[PDB]
Amino acid sequence: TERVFQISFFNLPTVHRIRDIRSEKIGSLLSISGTVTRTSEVRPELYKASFTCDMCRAIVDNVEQSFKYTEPTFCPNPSCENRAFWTLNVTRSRFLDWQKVRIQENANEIPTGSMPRTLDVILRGDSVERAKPGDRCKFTGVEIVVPDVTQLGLPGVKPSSTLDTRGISKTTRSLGVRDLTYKISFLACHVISINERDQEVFLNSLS
Amino acid sequence: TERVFQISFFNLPTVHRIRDIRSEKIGSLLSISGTVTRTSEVRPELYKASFTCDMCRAIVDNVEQSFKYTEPTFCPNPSCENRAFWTLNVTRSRFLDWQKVRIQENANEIPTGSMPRTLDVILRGDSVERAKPGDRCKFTGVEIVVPDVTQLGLPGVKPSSTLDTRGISKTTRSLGVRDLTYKISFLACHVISINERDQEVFLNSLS
Ligand SMILES: Nc1ncnc2c1ncn2[C@@H]1O[C@H](COP(=O)(O)OP(=O)(O)OP(O)(O)=S)[C@@H](O)[C@H]1O
Ligand SMILES: Nc1ncnc2c1ncn2[C@@H]1O[C@H](COP(=O)(O)OP(=O)(O)OP(O)(O)=S)[C@@H](O)[C@H]1O
Ligand SMILES: [Zn+2]
Ligand SMILES: [Zn+2]
Repeated sequence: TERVFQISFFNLPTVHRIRDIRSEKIGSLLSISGTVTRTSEVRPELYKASFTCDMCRAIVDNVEQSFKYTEPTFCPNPSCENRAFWTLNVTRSRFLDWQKVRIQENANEIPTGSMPRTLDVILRGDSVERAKPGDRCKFTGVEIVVPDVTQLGLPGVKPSSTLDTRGISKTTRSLGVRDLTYKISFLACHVISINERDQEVFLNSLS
Repeated sequence: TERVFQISFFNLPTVHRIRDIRSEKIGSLLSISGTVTRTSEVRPELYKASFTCDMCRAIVDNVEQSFKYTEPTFCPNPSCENRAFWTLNVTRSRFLDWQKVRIQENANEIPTGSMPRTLDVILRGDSVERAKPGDRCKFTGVEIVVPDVTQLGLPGVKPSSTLDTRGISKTTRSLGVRDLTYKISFLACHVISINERDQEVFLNSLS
């Protein structure tokens, strides 16, 4: 259909630690480093979903799934005028390769008395399986946020969202309340570590 | 789309009276005669209906309506597998011209002491408006039967139909009972009587 392109930035001026990750840098390019502990099996991630409407059994395709399962809003046929009822058909959909790496802090980066921090890096596209457990790898990519329901019970005023009930024309319970609790994750577009059994291939690629 | 053709038989060897009409001749060509008393306004009759299925909003056309409103049995798309839920869309349908003539017995055909009999003749196609009240017209066409719910309370064993409940695989109320009471009507394909103000047109068509 269409080739998906992966822009892989690298050679950033600075490399950040896991504990240097802060919420100001959400959705920004940056490089981190860490020791890989666990890697997921590459798994298919819904990239361009196809949807079938229950009223109009047409097929709407190329529904871009940015970061989460998102049904469309308008049907292709003008008569249906439906927005909330759709079915995902998996064969007629498109997928990407997704691996979730877990990275601990390097042994030389852990502060005094503190315990190592862990981060969930998301490898996508051709960067999957480029990191294996034990290796110290540096990742370049986006610092993103993912839903974290475990923040319940934590101290503080956890953010929440409510639908705006003005300009709505009541006649004389429509809550729509969600929990805006997130945790910082990483989406890597480039992995480099910081099968050789053949002699000639080893000598060929060497200065 | 397609021209509808009217075969108009005439010049039958014998002409029947209204009281000579018997149930052996149902669905057979024959000629009657009678004095017209009432004629309907020409009305549109559903001839080739178009149906839209609620599941598959496709359009099935050329659904031949023989003598009564008949929905289809199989959808055009193989996936739907629906048979009982359809909607008739009137613009996308086809119609014929229908007039219902009422004809009494001729004054010379009424028996002794009896009262004149009346019959409802159905003119279709190009034969509409060919009979007007007062004229003694002879009709050629089919002796048909139409539902007659007024036969309730009449003496005798009125026929009825029940669904066959054998070979049905019960597991241990599905009545489907209908009234098979009909009355004899007539469907005329040819009308001849048994605007002239201009002199020349009158003399031209004359022996
Ligand atoms: N039920 C299982 N049977 C066998 N091996 C397993 C099983 N669960 C996990 N593993 C092993 O753990 C490795 C990690 O792959 P996954 O279990 O798919 O990923 P994961 O680290 O659990 O990440 P997520 O969060 O579940 S996507 C697998 O490749 C297997 O080697
Ligand atoms: N409500 C009415 N208003 C005016 N004229 C009427 C009315 N009803 C009947 N007529 C007259 O009666 C004539 C017969 O036409 P229809 O009433 O359509 O047919 P009909 O003889 O009642 O047959 P069916 O059985 O109803 S199809 C019309 O052409 C009018 O002249
Ligand atoms: Zn729709
Ligand atoms: Zn259907």
